[PDB]
Amino acid sequence: RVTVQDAVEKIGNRFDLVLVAARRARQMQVGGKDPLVPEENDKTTVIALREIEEGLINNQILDVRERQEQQEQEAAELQAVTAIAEGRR
Amino acid sequence: KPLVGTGMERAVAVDSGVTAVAKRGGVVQYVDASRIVIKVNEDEMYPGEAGIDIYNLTKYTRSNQNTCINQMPCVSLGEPVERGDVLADGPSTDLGELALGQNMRVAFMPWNGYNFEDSILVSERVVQEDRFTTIHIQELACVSRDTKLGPEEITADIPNVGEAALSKLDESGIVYIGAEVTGGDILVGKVTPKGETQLTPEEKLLRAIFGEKASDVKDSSLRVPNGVSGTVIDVQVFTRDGVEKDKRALEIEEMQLKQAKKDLSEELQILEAGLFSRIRAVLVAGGVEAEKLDKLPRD
Amino acid sequence: VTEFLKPRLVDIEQVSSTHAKVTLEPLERGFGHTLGNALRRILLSSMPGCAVTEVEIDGVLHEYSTKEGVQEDILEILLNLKGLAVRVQGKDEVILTLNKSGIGPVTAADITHDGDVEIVKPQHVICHLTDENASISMRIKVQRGRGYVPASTRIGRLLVDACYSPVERIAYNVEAARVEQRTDLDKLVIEMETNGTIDPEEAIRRAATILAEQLEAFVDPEFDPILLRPVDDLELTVRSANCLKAEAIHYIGDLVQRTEVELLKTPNLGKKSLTEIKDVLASRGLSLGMRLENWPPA
Amino acid sequence: TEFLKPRLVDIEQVSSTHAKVTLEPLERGFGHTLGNALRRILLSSMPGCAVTEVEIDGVLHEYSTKEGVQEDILEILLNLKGLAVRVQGKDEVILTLNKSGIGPVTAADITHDGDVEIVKPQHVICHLTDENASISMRIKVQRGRGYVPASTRLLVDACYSPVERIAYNVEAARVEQRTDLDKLVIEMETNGTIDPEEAIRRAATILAEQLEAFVILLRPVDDLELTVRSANCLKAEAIHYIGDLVQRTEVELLKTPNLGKKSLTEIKDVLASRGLSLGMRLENWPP
Amino acid sequence: QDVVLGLYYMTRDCVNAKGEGMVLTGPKEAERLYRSGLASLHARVKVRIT
Amino acid sequence: REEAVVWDILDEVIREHPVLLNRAPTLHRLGIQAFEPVLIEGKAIQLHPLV
Amino acid sequence: FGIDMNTDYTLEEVGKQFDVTRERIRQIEAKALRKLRHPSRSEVLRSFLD
Repeated sequence: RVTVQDAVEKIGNRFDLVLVAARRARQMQVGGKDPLVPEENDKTTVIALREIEEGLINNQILDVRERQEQQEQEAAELQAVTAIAEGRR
Repeated sequence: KPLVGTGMERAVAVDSGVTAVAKRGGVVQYVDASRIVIKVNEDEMYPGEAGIDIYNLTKYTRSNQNTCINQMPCVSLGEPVERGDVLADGPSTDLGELALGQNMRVAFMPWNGYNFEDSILVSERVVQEDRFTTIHIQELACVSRDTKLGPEEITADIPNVGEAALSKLDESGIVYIGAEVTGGDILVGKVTPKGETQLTPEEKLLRAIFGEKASDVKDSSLRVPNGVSGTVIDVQVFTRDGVEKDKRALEIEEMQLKQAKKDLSEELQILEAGLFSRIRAVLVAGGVEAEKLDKLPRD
Repeated sequence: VTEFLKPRLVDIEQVSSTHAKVTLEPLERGFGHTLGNALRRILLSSMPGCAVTEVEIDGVLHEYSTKEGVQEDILEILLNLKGLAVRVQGKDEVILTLNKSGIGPVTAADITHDGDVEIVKPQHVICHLTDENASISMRIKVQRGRGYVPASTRIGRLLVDACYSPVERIAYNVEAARVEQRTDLDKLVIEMETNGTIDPEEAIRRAATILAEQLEAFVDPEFDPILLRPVDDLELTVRSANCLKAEAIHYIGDLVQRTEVELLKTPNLGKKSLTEIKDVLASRGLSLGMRLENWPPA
Repeated sequence: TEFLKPRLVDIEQVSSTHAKVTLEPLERGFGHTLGNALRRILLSSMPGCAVTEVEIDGVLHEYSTKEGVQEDILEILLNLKGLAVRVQGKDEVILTLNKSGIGPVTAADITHDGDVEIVKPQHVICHLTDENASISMRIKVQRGRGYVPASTRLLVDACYSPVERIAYNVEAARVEQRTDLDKLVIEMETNGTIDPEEAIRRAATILAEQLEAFVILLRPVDDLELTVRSANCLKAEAIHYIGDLVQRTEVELLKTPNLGKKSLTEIKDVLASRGLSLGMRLENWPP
Repeated sequence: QDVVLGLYYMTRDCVNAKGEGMVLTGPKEAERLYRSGLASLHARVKVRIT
Repeated sequence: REEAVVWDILDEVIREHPVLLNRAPTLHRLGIQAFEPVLIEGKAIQLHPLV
Repeated sequence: FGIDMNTDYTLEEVGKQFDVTRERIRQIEAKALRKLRHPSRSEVLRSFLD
């Protein structure tokens, strides 16, 4: 339903979209709903797919968010993580 | 019976023994839900050397496929019947004609796609008048056997069960006749010896907090399966020979003794009023004693 | 701006005791089928009537039983009771007693004459007593309701499918109404075939009342739950339960608030009963003299 | 003895003049009942103004086509059918339309009458091709009911009802325990002379105004199916009916000459199986 | 099945003596009139729809 | 027990969720298709006519 | 209850462990269980049996 053809238009070769949707939904489930606009209805799968339709999530962009997230994980830790490693020798 | 028949529907009911027929010409002495008493010799006086015949009717029996087989009397007291005449209708038969269904008023026309691809639409009136309503009897069974861990017992006493759950069970643990049972309800209460194991420490604590104290036995009772239910119309209990028998195998037994004894009183009633009513017409001929014979005892 | 011509019940032709022809006069065209269908739809499903809902026959336990001295089996008897047409004054439940000994049919006329209860068809056969020592004694429950409410729509008693609606069949005709004025008027003729519970005019005014009322315009956790269980759930002795209820203690919350001292001071409670109550309460993690401080909320 | 009446409402404005109102939880079968009653009132009993006749200068028969006008007379009458007009308090008003120039001759070019309100002034009635072309016509607008074609007995098809189309759907309603309840969804397509809601309340008002003139204790113990012994003992204690039995208490029964605890247990079980017990008060034995 | 049967029924050529000669004023007015009266099993009438 | 509000909860559960319907024999991949379930009274599965 | 160390130590053992008399440990066990059983907070932990 949900204008799925357009969603697939956003990501060539159907299959990939599914993975993306799934991954996005997992993120949604794991921590903070957050994300892009916000129809606020029909659960994680529909929300992820609809988000994809407005090219909101994107395959590359999700990766960028994750890469930045990795840096965020770097944040905190950092000097305190360096403390745990420097203490041991 | 169908409004359009082929003319074979009587013969089918006749040859299958569900329907009850009269052996010879006669007159109906008695008609009951339970039985029909027919007095023979009405036409051609065929019965001799004692008279009359009693036909017991099958009533609310359960067939192999769980459908109810029962016969209903088609005759009335004092009615004249000939040889081969219909006495009782069996299941799925109407006045001796084969009745496999009902005669309904049908219209041939599309209806909003609800009869799409052979599907059928019906009137609520059919349910209203109980057309196409079918009676079904199901049989459930439970066994209590000797185990290495001790005997399984059929008992009203079951671990951790409220009186609400046990309400329809008799002393024995068997649901009483006439009770309405619904999915999850207990039919026969049974306890099995636990293979046993100490609970997890959290459960130890919980149990201790609510002080229920565990029991050697585990609940194995037979319950009504999902999507099933109804009215308990019979119970049968068989206990090992010379086993300790309680009220369970005594009440039903006593009932069967009362039924058998009544089954003798009715047969001796029919036989007495079947033979003496013949010896009277013989005694009168020659030695007429009208107002004299109806005084002294029958013996 | 020509105001509409409104209808009013004008004629009633009782073809029989249960079949009539009601006619609403001077209706503007097209309204024949409109009111005809609205009314036919209300009448065929929304009418209020009395119907047998339960039956208590002596000696019989399950409807599958068959009776000593009765031609038809209990099922056939209940099926006969379904067709018992009764018109009751102003009540939503009446018990009819039927005592009958003898040979022959036991009809609705044999039902004990109640002042309120009106039996539409007294010649309606309920039974057939075979032998002259046979007899039936039953209590037929008749209730007021709506539509077809089966027995499955849920004690040594039986339940019977309730066919509350008084009307069997409805038919209508549109027919051009007379009067030389305006000329373009029709008249709705509603042919009714009821069971005799309801009068034609009131059936029409009730169908109309339901219609009009449908059209009413168009506009634009803490605490333990066990505390609200009745004391009967504690499964005390009959005596203890009755005593507690006699002391206005109807729920577990009421009971756990009382103290031993207070309970023993009551006229009907002794040491035995108090011991039992403490035992059953302790068995569920409860006691007497329990503070719940906030009895109750709403 | 009630019925489920008015509950939860929804309004889907498909546009400025097209909406979908939904009345929820109406008892099954009322969907088609109200749907057809209302569909019948709306399609014929609504009050609206409509163009019934037109008098164009130079034009005689509908077969004519005009010098300087893009569309033929038929198309012009066809345009005039869609003339949405709201008139004060009259059942007939004459509108004069004089227009010279090039371009569309819309409803806004109609001579401003004080009573007459023109709902859609941008409504195109004509199209004058050359700059020496001009139209002068007298459009008759009358008040009436329903769709009355020109063929009834220039004349133009009268769409008196302000509503163009009606549609309905029955759809199973949610609603608490009852389950077989429906909800009537009426799809309306009005012309904006009249609001959807007021059209509904006026249909309902017409309908209602049309209806304005029609507005176990006495059963023997044998029915318990106790053991022969228990029944005989109870009868021996003058306990012949269930009502007699339920009045006795355990203590009292055990004190009688022939009944023991096995039997008493039996009595409690059979009584409990029917929602009864010992020591039952009926306070009034009997009448 | 039925769907076809329905569509074919509503889309069928006919002598159409009963409902012939009506200008539809567009699909909407045509629909109204069709449900209304004088149109059965379709009609031989010209419609205005754009 | 089936205690009330369990139903409405079940409605909340299946929201946006889809089930697979299958009929034997499965000759091609359309022998199994996904549908959004609409809860209904009765014991029968309701199938769309076009499929 | 053996949640610690997997062994259900005796009252004398726990009492000895806390430097208190067995009566004391029985008393604090009893008030602990009392706190547990009371209607407030009882919900959740309760109804587990069936």
